[PDB]
Amino acid sequence: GSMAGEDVGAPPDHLWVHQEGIYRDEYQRTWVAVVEEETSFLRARVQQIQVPLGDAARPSHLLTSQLPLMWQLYPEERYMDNNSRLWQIQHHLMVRGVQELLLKLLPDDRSPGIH
Repeated sequence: GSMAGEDVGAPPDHLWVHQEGIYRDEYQRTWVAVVEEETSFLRARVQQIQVPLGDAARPSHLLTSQLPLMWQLYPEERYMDNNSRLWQIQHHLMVRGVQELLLKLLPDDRSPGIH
């Protein structure tokens, strides 16, 4: 509902990682995921921007696996992931056709180095 004025019909009901830090929509458009952290969270900022498809086998996304192989839209405006953790929406919106989506992984065992 954060898509005020510049509505988007509906958010990407899945995001499928396909390229290096890059998800794809159901609408077949590419979504660059970056990350920041908060005082008990990690927050992926996913941003829809056109890059050439070409499946990059996901060494990054295995090795990291903070951000998932797949996200799946969920009630209360959240996203489940394929790893069975859950990312709360902090916004879904769009600006001049660039969709952006803040996804906030609910409190995890954030061990040092890796989690």
